Amino acid sequence: VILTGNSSLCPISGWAIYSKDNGIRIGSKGDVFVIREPFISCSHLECRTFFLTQGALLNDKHSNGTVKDRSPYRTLMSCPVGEAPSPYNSRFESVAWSASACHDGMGWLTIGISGPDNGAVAVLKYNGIITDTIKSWRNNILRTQESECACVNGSCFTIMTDGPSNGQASYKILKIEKGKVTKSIELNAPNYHYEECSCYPDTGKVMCVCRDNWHGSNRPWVSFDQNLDYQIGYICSGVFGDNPRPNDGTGSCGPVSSNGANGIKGFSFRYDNGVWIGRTKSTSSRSGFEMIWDPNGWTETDSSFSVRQDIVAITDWSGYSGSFVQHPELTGLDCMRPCFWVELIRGQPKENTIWTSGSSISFCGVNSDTVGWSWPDGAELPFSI
Amino acid sequence: VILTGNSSLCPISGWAIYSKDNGIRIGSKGDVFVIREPFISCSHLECRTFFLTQGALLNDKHSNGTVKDRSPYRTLMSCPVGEAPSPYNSRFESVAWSASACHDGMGWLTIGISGPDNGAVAVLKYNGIITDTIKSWRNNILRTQESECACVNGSCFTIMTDGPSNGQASYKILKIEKGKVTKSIELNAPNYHYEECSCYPDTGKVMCVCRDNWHGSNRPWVSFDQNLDYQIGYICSGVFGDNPRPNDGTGSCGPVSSNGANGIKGFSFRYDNGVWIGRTKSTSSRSGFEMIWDPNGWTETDSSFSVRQDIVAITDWSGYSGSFVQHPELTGLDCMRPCFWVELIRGQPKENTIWTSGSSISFCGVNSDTVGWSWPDGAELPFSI
Amino acid sequence: VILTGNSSLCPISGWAIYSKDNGIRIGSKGDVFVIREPFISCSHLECRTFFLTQGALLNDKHSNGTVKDRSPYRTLMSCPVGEAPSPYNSRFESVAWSASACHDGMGWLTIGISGPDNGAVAVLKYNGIITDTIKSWRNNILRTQESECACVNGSCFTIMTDGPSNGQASYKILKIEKGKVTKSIELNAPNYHYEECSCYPDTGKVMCVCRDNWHGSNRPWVSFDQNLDYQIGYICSGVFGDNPRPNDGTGSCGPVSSNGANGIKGFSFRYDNGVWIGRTKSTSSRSGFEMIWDPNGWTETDSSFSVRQDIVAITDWSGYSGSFVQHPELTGLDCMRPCFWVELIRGQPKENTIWTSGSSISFCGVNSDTVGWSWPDGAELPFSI
Amino acid sequence: VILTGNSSLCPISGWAIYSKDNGIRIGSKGDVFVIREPFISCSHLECRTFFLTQGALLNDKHSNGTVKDRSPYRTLMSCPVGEAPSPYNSRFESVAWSASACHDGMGWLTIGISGPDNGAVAVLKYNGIITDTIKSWRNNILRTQESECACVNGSCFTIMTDGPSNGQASYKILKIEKGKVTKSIELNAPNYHYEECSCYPDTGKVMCVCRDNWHGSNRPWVSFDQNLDYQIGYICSGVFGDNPRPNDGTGSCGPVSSNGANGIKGFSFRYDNGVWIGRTKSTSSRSGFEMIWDPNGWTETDSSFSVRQDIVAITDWSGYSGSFVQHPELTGLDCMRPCFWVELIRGQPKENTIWTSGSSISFCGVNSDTVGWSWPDGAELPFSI
Ligand SMILES: *[C@@H]1O[C@H](CO)[C@@H](O[C@@H]2O[C@H](CO)[C@@H](O[C@H]3O[C@H](CO)[C@@H](O)[C@H](O[C@H]4O[C@H](CO)[C@@H](O)[C@H](O)[C@@H]4O)[C@@H]3O)[C@H](O)[C@H]2NC(C)=O)[C@H](O)[C@H]1NC(C)=O
Ligand SMILES: *[C@@H]1O[C@H](CO)[C@@H](O[C@@H]2O[C@H](CO)[C@@H](O[C@H]3O[C@H](CO)[C@@H](O)[C@H](O[C@H]4O[C@H](CO)[C@@H](O)[C@H](O)[C@@H]4O)[C@@H]3O)[C@H](O)[C@H]2NC(C)=O)[C@H](O)[C@H]1NC(C)=O
Ligand SMILES: *[C@@H]1O[C@H](CO)[C@@H](O)[C@H](O)[C@H]1NC(C)=O
Ligand SMILES: *[C@@H]1O[C@H](CO)[C@@H](O)[C@H](O)[C@H]1NC(C)=O
Ligand SMILES: [Ca+2]
Ligand SMILES: [Ca+2]
Ligand SMILES: [Ca+2]
Ligand SMILES: [Ca+2]
Ligand SMILES: [Ca+2]
Ligand SMILES: [Ca+2]
Ligand SMILES: [Ca+2]
Ligand SMILES: [Ca+2]
Ligand SMILES: [Ca+2]
Repeated sequence: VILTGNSSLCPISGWAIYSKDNGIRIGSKGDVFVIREPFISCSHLECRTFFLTQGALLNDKHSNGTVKDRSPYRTLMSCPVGEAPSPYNSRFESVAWSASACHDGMGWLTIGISGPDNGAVAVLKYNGIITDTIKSWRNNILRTQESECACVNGSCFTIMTDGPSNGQASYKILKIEKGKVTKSIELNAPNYHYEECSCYPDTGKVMCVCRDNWHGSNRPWVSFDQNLDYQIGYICSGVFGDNPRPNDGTGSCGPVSSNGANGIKGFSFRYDNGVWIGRTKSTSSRSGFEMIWDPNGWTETDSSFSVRQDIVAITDWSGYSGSFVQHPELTGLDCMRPCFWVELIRGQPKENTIWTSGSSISFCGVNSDTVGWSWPDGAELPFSI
Repeated sequence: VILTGNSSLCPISGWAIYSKDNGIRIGSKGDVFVIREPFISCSHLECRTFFLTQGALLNDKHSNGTVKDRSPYRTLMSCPVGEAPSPYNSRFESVAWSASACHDGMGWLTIGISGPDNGAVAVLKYNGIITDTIKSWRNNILRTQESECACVNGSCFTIMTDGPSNGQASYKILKIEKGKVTKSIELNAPNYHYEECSCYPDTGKVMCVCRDNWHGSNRPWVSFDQNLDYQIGYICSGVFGDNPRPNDGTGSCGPVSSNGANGIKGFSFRYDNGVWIGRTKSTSSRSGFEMIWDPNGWTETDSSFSVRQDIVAITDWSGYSGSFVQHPELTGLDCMRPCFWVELIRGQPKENTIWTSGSSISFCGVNSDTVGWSWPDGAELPFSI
Repeated sequence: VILTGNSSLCPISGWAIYSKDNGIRIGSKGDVFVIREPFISCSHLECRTFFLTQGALLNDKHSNGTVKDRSPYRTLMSCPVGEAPSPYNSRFESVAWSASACHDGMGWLTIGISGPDNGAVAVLKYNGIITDTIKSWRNNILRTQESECACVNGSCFTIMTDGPSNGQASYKILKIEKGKVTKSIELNAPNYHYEECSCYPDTGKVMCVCRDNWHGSNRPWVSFDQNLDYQIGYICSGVFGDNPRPNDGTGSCGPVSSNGANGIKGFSFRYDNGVWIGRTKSTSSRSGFEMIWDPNGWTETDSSFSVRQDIVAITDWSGYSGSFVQHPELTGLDCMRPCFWVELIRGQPKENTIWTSGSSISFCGVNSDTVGWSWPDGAELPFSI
Repeated sequence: VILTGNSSLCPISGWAIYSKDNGIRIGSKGDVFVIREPFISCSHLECRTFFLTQGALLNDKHSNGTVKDRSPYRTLMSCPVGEAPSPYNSRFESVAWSASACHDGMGWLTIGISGPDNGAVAVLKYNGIITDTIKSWRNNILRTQESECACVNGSCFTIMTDGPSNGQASYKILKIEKGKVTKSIELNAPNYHYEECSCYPDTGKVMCVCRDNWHGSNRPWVSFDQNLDYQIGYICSGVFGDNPRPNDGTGSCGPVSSNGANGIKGFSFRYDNGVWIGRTKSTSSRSGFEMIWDPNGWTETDSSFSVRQDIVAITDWSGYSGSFVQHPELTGLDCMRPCFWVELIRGQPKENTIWTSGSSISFCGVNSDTVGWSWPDGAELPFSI
């Protein structure tokens, strides 16, 4: 079965909780990896949590977070959804300090980038076998989504960036077939900035909503078809999606400069001219999380919206978030089901531990009754080491 | 295979021991979850122990019981029968502080309720994919069986309660097909109280034996067909089934008010006008466990009975108990085999630890020789943390 | 595939090492069960180590060996051959303080005996489902092989004893089909004593070599066909097989009274009128292990033998041992392959620890070059707890 | 599927990183074996890391290295590629202090040598069942590759050595079919020394590149067809491959005596008259690792080469290395893909711990962009015990 990716997003009214791994609470006693970016992705049969570890465990000296983000120890691993990430239940995927993965209906594509800042190489694997490599073309931290790539009709698609994180960089869409890059195109996107894209399939095409780290407090997006014919823009809503950001106000269909530098990985789902935005509750801190339905927020610049669903209270830490979908081949539905995950970051810099790790929660969009609450990390810091 | 559920309960003379997990003894050293309600449910292929954890391990500070029962950390997980519940051998099922699960012959249905007390939502999954949600209709702690739902002819059935635990509440039967609620009905049950139902299939219908927490020291029951045409009553026997309860005496076919407030999850099996009652040995404490065959105990109020089989000595702690069955599709038999599990609760409030957990034992009904004994938890408390 | 069991034992010249689990060395740090009787048994696809645990781990207070042997905590579990027995890699089989198991080509038969000394019940399971029970018929510690039962042509066979361990008892052969006892017969064996039988299939029949705990320092045997037509005797060799025993000398075809009380589980393989005897090296202590080929030792009473192969040095602890076979269905050979396991007992009474546990080694008989050595337990006692 | 082994080595330009297990970093906290020789071998379906352990974990007294290398505790185990080797994720293979393994397309062959120095025996298993044994013919430490054997057209091939490690010894090629030795031949190799061969299939034949521990600082090789018709030589390049070795200079097609005694397990791949050499960066210490393409280095003695790719910095410890391939049956390619693993040795004798262990990295040859870097072990020594 190759996933067709021809269905449109399911009608939904809210988000039902799908998983919670309690990774950090468990790792207080058990043998649990220090991780970041616990992104979920699914096949036609099952869903997995992928994550990066520095190959060190919680409550151990090697968790010391003074290690560079881009270290030769960092690996992409995966485990079943909702389980603490341990060396006893986790599969090895790739050596990587930046990553993506996705399933085409027949096999897993994993992308793991390692190597030096001035010449990083993405290693592509299909079913665990190396199938291609892509080397840095600007010699400045080649990097990718940190969430699932999107697959449509036997090809999978991702976005890579190379260049400054605080100025204009270079952005490419990649089309990958059975692990081999068969087409790419560079975005002609002066004055845009794309990092950490959350990309999903929709009606035979792909939509990516990303992080502008340079000068936008709204999120950039890029959409494209199977030929890589693309469109670009920013989400117009004055309900700003990045962190940090200003208070809600008048939005822009280009980058909103106020509080624009820096950011956080996030996602949104487009429905017609409306948008579901996932975002932190705080405008300044990685605290809280909420889903907002703004029925004209993709294309209109007002700050009005119609629904807010609480996910994590502003008094609790949140973190990266990303989209994942469940295809009809998996669910039996006739539409593409949107879901998202949230990383709940504990430790440095906000808290007095030697380490930084995340646990995770995830939700799927449903057209049935839901409720807002807070499902935070719950660990009591610090630990013993 | 869909399980037909048309067979009648097997003839039995007693109970043979099926499993014992020694979870707490093992958790003295190993990495074992703090758990409650270790209920068993089976498919046509295998049996699993489902349970709720606070996402915390024994011998760790996060096991501190002062965590509310209905926390955002609580999850429904499952592991193979008879194994200590560890993060290294347990599958994640649902985020949940009250739960049920059962298999229809084709896939697992799990029901996990989380959210706030005033608006809890049951997330239903079939084969791990969200298929439906049910929101609180009385805004007062929507809650369910804490043991296996019952499946007959491709539909599965459960009971949910919403409302006070110390007065009249609202009780609904749900009919669920491939994880979708296809029918429900509210019980017209003034003066009844239903919590924590133990429900099993028998001859194409379902029988549930429950807990009256309001004003009954005998157990309420509800039985229904596939259309949800129901009957209700209380077990008539003067061999009282709840805990606490009075000394055995004259029963009632309605709620027995003496020592009626409070209670414990339990079960019973009806055979004609007779009943197999599982109950604690103490009338005041959650201590001991025994099976009693009262050949007229379903419909008659005398305190006479004919067989007692010891399961746990009165000098050892017991706890919740529930029914599970093994269908002909699993066993090759021509009848529905009754089994039960018992939770052996250690820690608070009866013991001086920061935590409360249970281990489990289980037994199956056989028409061959058996013996009474005591198979208690066996852990020596307190632990280190 | 049902195993035919019609082949005769393979011609062999010696024993090649098959496994070593290093369980106790590993359990110095890892989470490893305290176990006894690590017996191996195989299907047509794989081999497993079965074992009894008190549901406690090494380096923990619950390993305190003052617990009765026959406790309600004892369980029969299994794990893959050669792996340390941990709660993370072990399957639960049965609640049991005496056990046997074997595979008929279609499913696993497990037999676990629990309950009180005066009324123990063996629970039989086939594919994990209870299929029969057998209750004590002399009310005096019903007990069985502690090694694999033997299967021939769709039936499996075992020996149970009930009665004194220091005088005449009662011995029965059981024939079991898909987990159900279909025939049994009591041995007419005045002045014999049978415990802890090691039974293997050979040419459509079964041979058991056992432990006389009453008054024999040679080993009793019983052989029988599928109808339970049986023969009994003792191994005639003056190379005495039990522990304790006298120095080698003139044997007897009945029980050898010198040093006859007490014993150890062991095994031997009959070839024509000759015998391979596995035995401790010490006549008085459970120390060392060796395989002896005595070409007339089944029926002749001299103390001459022709081959000795060292297995464990006399300076290292040994313990229980038993036979297992690999059938043609597994191996592809045209003969029945004999193997054996040895339990290497550490701790009490010989050593200053609170616990007693065994690790294991195993060997298979080959007709190719082999070597004698010592493969002892290797743990450094005591541990920390 | 039997692997044909008829394809030729893939064209490559460099090495892409395939795995890194961080075993020692993880073992600082988790339950991880002390291991050596973590060699990779693949089937038509998956790849595994095989290794030898002393049956002891990191951070435990049993890791005390003073245990002889050739102990009765040493076992060959395997785990998935890239996972820390733990008792909870590792399969038992053989009792062994020297080993090989490889898959023929239908099943795993493992070879494990144990026993005394004067009479060691190789136990061969196919699909885990003993199929043959080979006893020492010179009575002086029978020993084998410590990396994967090579399979071609349903036969698998290995090299064993028996005799001195510091003078002339005896070297045999074995041809093994379904775990049975069907042919062997002794190398007529006066003045050669072969240990620890790294052997791979190429165009229906096998090439082995080995370690001369007697008097060669270049590497000996032996190649042979399916009939065991062989050729022998040494790698001619003045880019010397062993450790220790002299500075690069004029090579020889026979053993280079300068710094020739001692050595390290390593590998090289022949392409026409050229060679990819993997070697330590230091000439005196087991430090660093690099791949060197010398386009005439198989047959010509100059010290010129054309490509160097860094793998481990000279400031970090390396260790043994070996070849493994991925056959077309696994990859879908039309050529035989070369890969290699490196063992990163920590502890004694270079570091102040009681133990010695390695972690691993591995790379596969690709004809696409790659990059040099350093991917060292990363553990901070000493540990607690
Ligand atoms: C398991 O959970 C239990 C419930 O949370 C814990 O019990 C609680 O422990 C805390 C200690 O932090 C205690 O807090 C208050 O104790 C005093 C009230 O009786 C009060 O004087 C304290 O106030 C002082 O200290 C705090 C610092 O935390 C300052 O903010 C104040 O300014 C002041 O200096 C404090 O508020 C709780 O009373 C107690 N709760 C209950 C319900 O008993 C257990 O400690 C925990 N067990 C384990 C083993 O960890
Ligand atoms: C890892 O293994 C190493 C090798 O086994 C250990 O080193 C050995 O430690 C032992 C201590 O038991 C030591 O034993 C002898 O030490 C003296 C010789 O130099 C000698 O005086 C001792 O004799 C005395 O003590 C013994 C009791 O054991 C009595 O029998 C005697 O009567 C006398 O009172 C003793 O024989 C070894 O010398 C030493 N071996 C070597 C080769 O250096 C390490 O201890 C171990 N490391 C860890 C961390 O455990
Ligand atoms: C962590 O690493 C940094 C940099 O190497 C060092 O300065 C610091 O002391 C370390 N902290 C701990 C707790 O080991
Ligand atoms: C073990 O148990 C016995 C009997 O209960 C007791 O006497 C002894 O003190 C215990 N030992 C330890 C170390 O706990
Ligand atoms: Ca920004
Ligand atoms: Ca709007
Ligand atoms: Ca009550
Ligand atoms: Ca009655
Ligand atoms: Ca531990
Ligand atoms: Ca005896
Ligand atoms: Ca003789
Ligand atoms: Ca050398
Ligand atoms: Ca050259």
